Amino acid sequence: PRAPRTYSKTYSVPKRPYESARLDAELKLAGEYGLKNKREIYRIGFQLSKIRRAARDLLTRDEKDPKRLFEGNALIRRLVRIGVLSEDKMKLDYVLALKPEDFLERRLQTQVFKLGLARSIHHARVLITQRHIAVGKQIVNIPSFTVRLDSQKHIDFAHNSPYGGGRAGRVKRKNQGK
Amino acid sequence: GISRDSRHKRSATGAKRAQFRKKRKFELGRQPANTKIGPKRIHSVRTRGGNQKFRALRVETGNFSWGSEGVSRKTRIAGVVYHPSNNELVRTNTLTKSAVVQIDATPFRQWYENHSGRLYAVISSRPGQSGRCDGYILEGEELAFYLRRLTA
Amino acid sequence: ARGPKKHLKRLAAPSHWMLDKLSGTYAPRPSAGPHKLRESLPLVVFLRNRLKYALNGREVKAIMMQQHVQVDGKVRTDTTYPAGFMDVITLEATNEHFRLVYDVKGKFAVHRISAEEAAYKLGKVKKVQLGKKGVPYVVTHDGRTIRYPDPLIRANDTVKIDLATGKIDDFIKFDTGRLVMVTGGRNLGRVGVIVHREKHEGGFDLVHIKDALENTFVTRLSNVFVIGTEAGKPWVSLPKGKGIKLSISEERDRRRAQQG
RNA sequence: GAUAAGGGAAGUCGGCAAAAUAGAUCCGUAACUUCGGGAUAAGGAUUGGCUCUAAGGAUCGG
RNA sequence: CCCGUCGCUACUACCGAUUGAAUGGCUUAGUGAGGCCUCCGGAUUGGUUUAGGGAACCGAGAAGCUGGUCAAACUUGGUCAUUUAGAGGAAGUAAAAGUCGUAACAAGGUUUCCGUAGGUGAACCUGCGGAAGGAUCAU
RNA sequence: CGGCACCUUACGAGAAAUCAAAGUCUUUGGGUUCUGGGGGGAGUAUGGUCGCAAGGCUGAAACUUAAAGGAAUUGACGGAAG
RNA sequence: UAUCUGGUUGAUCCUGCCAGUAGUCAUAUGCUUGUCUCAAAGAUUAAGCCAUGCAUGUCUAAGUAUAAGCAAUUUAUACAGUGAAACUGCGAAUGGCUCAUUAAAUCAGUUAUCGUUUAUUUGAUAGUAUACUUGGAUAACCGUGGUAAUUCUAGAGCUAAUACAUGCUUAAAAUCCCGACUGUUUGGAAGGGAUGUAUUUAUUAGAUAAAAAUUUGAUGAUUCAUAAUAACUUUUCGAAUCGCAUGGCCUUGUGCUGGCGAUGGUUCAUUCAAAUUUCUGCCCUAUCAACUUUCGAUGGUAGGAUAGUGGCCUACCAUGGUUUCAACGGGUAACGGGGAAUAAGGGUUCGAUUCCGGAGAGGGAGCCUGAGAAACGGCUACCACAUCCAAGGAAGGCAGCAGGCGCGCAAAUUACCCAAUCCCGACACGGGGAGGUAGUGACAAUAAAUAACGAUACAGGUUGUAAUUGGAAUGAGUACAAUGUAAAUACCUUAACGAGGAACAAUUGGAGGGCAAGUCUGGUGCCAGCAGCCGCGGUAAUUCCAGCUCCAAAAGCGUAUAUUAAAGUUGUUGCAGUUAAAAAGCUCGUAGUUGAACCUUACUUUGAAAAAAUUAGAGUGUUCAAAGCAGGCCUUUGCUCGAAUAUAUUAGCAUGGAAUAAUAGAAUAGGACGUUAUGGUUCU
Repeated sequence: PRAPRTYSKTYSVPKRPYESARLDAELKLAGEYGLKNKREIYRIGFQLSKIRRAARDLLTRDEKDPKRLFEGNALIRRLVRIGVLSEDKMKLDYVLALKPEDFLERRLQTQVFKLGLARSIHHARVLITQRHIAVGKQIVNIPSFTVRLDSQKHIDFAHNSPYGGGRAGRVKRKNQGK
Repeated sequence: GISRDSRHKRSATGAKRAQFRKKRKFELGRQPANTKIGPKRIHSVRTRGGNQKFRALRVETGNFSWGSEGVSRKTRIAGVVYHPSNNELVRTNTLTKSAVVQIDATPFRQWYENHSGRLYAVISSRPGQSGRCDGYILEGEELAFYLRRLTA
Repeated sequence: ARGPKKHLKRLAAPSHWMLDKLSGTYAPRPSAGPHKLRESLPLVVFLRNRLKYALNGREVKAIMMQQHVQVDGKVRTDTTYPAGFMDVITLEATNEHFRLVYDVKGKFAVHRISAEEAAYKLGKVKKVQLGKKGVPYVVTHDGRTIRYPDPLIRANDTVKIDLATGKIDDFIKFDTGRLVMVTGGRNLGRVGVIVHREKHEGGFDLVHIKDALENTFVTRLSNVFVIGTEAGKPWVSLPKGKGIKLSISEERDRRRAQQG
């Protein structure tokens, strides 16, 4: 038959379902960033856990190793490129010191809210889901779209959105047309 | 069908090997020809790859070579007189390789003139393969050994 | 099983064809021909996946059925014809000539050549022995048999075939210092000079080859193809990159500078 | 004293009487056992005539 | 606190006359389909082809036939393996704490335990030799 | 020097009783043999093997159960002592 | 994330298990279910049984055309275009399915064929000592038929070939044999035969260590390639074939010559293959310790058979071969492997299943054709099932696709298509249930709605809500349309419609502890029940049945089994054995393991190898992501980075090092050097 298509899980659940300290930390962090559920935190923890695993593996290797230099520089460059890691912490020792709030800072919902296009973070999420926000000249309706630094300045309302120069929406057109 | 595979046998340690696969055509076998002496009758057999083999069922004459003079003539053969494998073949006059036969001496005599009427020969051909009973003439120590074995 | 196989699953195809996983279940099974199955490039792959002149197999079949494609100076209409190493493909309708030479990355480069260079090819002598009527002959790497060779020709040499008469123009003796391309292993596509040949009777002879960057590697003698009389003097045009192997970090730096 | 279609102990107190087996070579041989047996256990194959082949010895001669 | 016969109920496994039964594999022996090879065979059917009525003699060649070879399948016997019936016998566990006693835990009222051998409704008792995990690290 | 032991301490070990080994064992590796994997069923059944026999060696499963057990503390009790 | 917590007691510290907890490319099942992408699916039990339909056919200018087929009169009165039927060629041995058997068997890595067969593809290769071109069958076809019945076929009348069976055409020499005559110092010769290539023998070349008294190939290795001599052969084949163009020379002839192609053909080489084959490596079991050898078991000699090696088989002859370093036997709810789950490391469990290798088509066995089959969508026979019958007979093989029954805890449509991927055929054109597309599909995976923002009123600390008041936004859904596609569906775009209880209403399990969340209200009263465990329940139950409230995860949540972690409760890393379970009663002792110091290998480094897929990982805005291997450039009659790389690991190969650990050496010297030491015996 045809070749298999690869797929993988993007999260992992905690081993202890009920732990007040972890439940409160997750709920507080979800309330701060307007997340729908805990799986988006499991996803962030999973991808940071594998970034850390890669960094740990390179850090156990000797310095000046060609492989350590190549994949470590690629991973650091990617993290600076995606804005999670600051420009003054390119040492592969601060990657282990990285935290989930660094990744949650770079979400589209967070950047739109911090750019003022929405009243609150939940208004930011509904603005994204309702196809009003465009990054560059492309409409993005995924709240978890991680905004790069070079894409940061091009976040604005979609040109065909009611809030961005488009025609009036269904409700307004129904009201003003009567 | 007769086959050559070692699957039917048991291992060196004695273990009875189980049934692995059914018999394959690419290892078959066929019956011995048992060449006799009589009017030249050969049957061609369709072998693997499109080749052809010629069973010598019975033959009368084949070419025999005198090694000392480098001369090969087609001459009659009387019968097989000594066979290291089986004496039943000697008794029933079955022509196979390594079998001592007696040949008509007239062509070798006539060549000798131009340059007991039956000469000994050893068939080197494989009649069950090619259909020819071709051999050479005993001379020297080979001759002495076979004559000692024949007379006893 | 009961006879020769006629299909090739896409996942089981040679990796240097660079076929995609999801384009289908099967891959083109190369026909019998001058080159081995694993070391060849079918014309459907060359004309559709590499040059992208044809968009699909119906078009490659229409192209070849209009008599456009010639390999080594003869018209081929077999869509699965096994084109291989050093073969010359000429499409005079588009006025294009290609030579199939490995690049240092292990794949068949798209290396265009002039018609004058497309008028010949090189072949590695595999064996010298006597034919019928006691006539010696040479077998090259693409299965060619050339009669009445130069009595100095021995195994592992390379001859230059006129490719229009099938005769031998001239040859190169196998010796220290000759330019070589590797035709097998993980050093596929690399070009260098012989420094020292280490023999192993009853086994596989090993050849030590030095890169243009003074990198030394060892490979089996069966993977060595002489392409020039000395360093920097190949008998065929080399593909882009000149057979110099760069580390992955150096390649990353070069691509970054080239793209900005 | 013999033989007998089909059945095969239905006869009779009861297989009484008769039948069946039977020499030799080769194969194979259970429970149990006091380890000695049971054992020819049970159960199978072969056997003529003729023409051959092979093996097995004695006395002399260094 | 606790041990055990005995009585009732339920469940599990074991032994057990029945030369018990059933299913599957391997195999001795007998019979043996079919194909293949070989040996003859020679329906008819062409002429090496010759003939003033035609006498021939050459080839191909079907059925069939002889002897071998591979060998399906059936019957009998042996053996292995897995399920399963069984009068009766002897256990184990659970339930309730029904009867009889009080063997053990205190020197448990005969110190206890181990090996062995007898005896006895039952726990158990007794002999012989050990142990302290003793009720003595000691005169 | 070799033995049979003993007295004190605990650097150290151990759940503790205690231990000159039961120490040098999460700072885990000197060499080597045997045995156990919750309690029962059970050293039972079956097969094998040794034995004159008694029995010995090897040795299950079905089923059942939430503990059984080790060392020590306080109390209660003793037909034990002061 | 290298984690633990509840349960033995009046209370304590332990051993230890039971219970809790999380994942599963791990299956089933319950409740529930809005969106996008991706996508498994009658393996498990029964390799149990199958109705029906389909799944393998095929023609170019180029094999054979008098279809009484179509079409037009045209460069054509031999045919000539197109083209059924048949004969011929090729394919049908690929693919697809399944995992019953199978434990040195398959398989993996690594080897060998100087031990063989090989259609086809691609190169070479053939002047060999009636010719203006040989025969007679046969199909289709016409018309007589028999049977109830089948892809049954028989008589009669035709006719063809690249079918079948036969056959010449040719260089120039040269060489060899026999040899009348002749020369007569050993020569010359008329006349007869033979030369290419295949077969089968026998005998010769096929050389190659360096000065004095003309050739000869390869290999690590050959009796190799090849040549020569003497013969042999129910004598192999060295084109009686087919299409397009029609050219050149004139000694005015249907004269002599010739261009591109089809197909075919011998041998060698190549390629696609096949078959054997070296080394090392497989789960449980000793309640399997000896097995193999009648009637092949191990080896020797000769033969037969094979494509070939080989006890593969036969004849004769020896008594060998394996084994406690586990042979042999038994079991497997066993195809092997790439791989999958979980995992600090080491490990444990799984692998029917997308790829490779093997085997099979109800169970056996035997075969034809063919290069290739012991083939089953081929045949013959038996056994078991099973279909029609007029009972005379005939026909079967879904572990292919779909579909039906059974079995079960367990698994979908008797759909569309050759458009993509490729395969087959005489082939640009036909065919392909291979494959693709859609249907069913909560197996798993990715992303992601169920609302958002103001004002009052209050409470509240310059702002978070709790309610009743507004105006905005939107997709689920429906749809013109375009895109998509073979045609559709769906996705994506997009006119018009589409939200206040925005009823367009989120569920599954729980609230004593473990374990997050009630000592609230009502009901029962050791009942009903809950409860993985401890326990709760006998009239104010924090535990049952309900209402309210609350907790966890959420388009998912719960339950069962297996497995992994937890489990240092399998312990090599890494357990315990005085008393919790566990040192044999005590010594000897073989295999095994380990062995004081001192001056051939093993080990270790590097290289080559370990298929693709999978894993890790570089690049790359699929709108993000899972993924994919794409893509990017001022908009291009074109320019242009890519598709890395690691890891594999036992066995084999090459290499450097000589510690560590083995092994050998000169004790009756049977020792080492004399390179040009002195002689003697030889061999090339």
